[PDB]
Amino acid sequence: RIIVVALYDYEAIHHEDLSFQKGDQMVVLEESGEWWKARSLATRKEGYIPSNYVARVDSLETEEWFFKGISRKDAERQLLAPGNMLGSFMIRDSETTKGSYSLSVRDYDPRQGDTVKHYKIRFYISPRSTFSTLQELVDHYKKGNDGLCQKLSVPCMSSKPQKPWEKDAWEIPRESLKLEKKLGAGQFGEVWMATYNKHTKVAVKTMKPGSMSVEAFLAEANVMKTLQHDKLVKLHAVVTKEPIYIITEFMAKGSLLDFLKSDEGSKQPLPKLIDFSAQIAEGMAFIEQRNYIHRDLRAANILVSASLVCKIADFGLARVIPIKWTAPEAINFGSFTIKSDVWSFGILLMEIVTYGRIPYPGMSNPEVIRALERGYRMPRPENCPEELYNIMMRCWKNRPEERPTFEYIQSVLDDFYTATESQYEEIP
Ligand SMILES: COc1cc(-c2nn(C3CCN(C4CCOCC4)CC3)c3ncnc(N)c23)ccc1NC(=O)c1cc2ccccc2n1C
Ligand SMILES: [Ca+2]
Ligand SMILES: [Ca+2]
Repeated sequence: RIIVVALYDYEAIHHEDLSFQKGDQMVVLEESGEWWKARSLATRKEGYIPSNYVARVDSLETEEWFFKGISRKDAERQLLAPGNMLGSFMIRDSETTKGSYSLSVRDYDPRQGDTVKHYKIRFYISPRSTFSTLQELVDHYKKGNDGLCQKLSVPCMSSKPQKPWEKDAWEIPRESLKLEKKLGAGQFGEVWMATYNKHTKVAVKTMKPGSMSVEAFLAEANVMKTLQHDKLVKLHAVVTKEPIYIITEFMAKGSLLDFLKSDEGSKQPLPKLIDFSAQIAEGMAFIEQRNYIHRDLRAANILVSASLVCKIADFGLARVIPIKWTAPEAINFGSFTIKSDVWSFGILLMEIVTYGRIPYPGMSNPEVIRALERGYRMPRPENCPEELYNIMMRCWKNRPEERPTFEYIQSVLDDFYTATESQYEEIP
């Protein structure tokens, strides 16, 4: 008899899912992935619940201040998000000391402004004050800072997680959709804001029948669906009948290119723009570690959510179906590799730092190609640190093997303002 408890309120929207309130307990009947069959102890109804909305009873996940499976950089991002203040905090799984926990606290440094400090929890942080439960640790630090940079106030604001997609609804009838608004149109099809079965806002890409094969196209979509990651747009479903429709999550702020050029985008200071680049590097490191290639990396194929999370779009599409973002080897010989993506990434970094200015402004494709062969590279723009420019330059090496890895770029971008020795605080 396995009893789970609700972390968030949920409102049913399908045929057989269950509504529940935060605090409601349920008995688990089947653990079938994204959706579990359960019986609500409150309503006595049997049905499907999102497995990410619940936790085992008495689990640390049930605590308002506990955040499971979250990295150091993820914790900084969640803590600096709108809704928090001095002393906002989380306990989380330690990223580097497997099996242990870490404490992250919102602080303010006179020079840098809002920062997040990290403390290893050993429970105790400092030998002087020992605690039996994590709850006890937390309770102490809320009334006076016993050597912490800032005393604990309220736990980090938790967002309600995205509903998983309907169960066993990877291939859907066209009838399930209403395409309400055309957002974009081009060579290979259109993108539409849409609703799936009344309840869910989605984005739909429509494909023009092409050189492509209907069956060959679906095999790629079918693999891409399995290559899931927090920094890759979520693939939800496909309509298999021509013309093929691809259904993804809807990204409220559209593309990064349009976002950067908007009034809101032009208000993002440099540290924010570096954080975007670091999110994109993290998606490309995942693609690199899996041994794939994107092949069409630029700001037009990055999407931004309402909370300013950046995600890579069209991973998969360019492998099925812009010379200013392309490495010279790939232009010259069609050698697309992860190294030619690293080149494109350098260009995208410059796009980000110049708020979506076109690369090589006032030069044509032919001029760019001839210039590059000469050793020309775009110069450092005005609001760009020297060290960010040196990253770009490493991305733009003529020899692809001399270009950094995404794993390495990601690590440099994530901690761009933080000395290594300083990732964790030290209290004797
Ligand atoms: C529904 O599928 C997609 C949708 C989008 C998408 N584009 N836009 C907007 C962004 C800016 N434009 C501009 C045009 C010029 O004017 C200014 C606006 C308007 C649209 C969005 N806005 C919100 N949410 C979205 N999801 C999108 C991008 C890629 C895919 N598809 C894939 O990622 C994909 C296809 C695919 C095929 C095969 C295998 C895998 C595959 N994948 C992962
Ligand atoms: Ca595109
Ligand atoms: Ca340290």
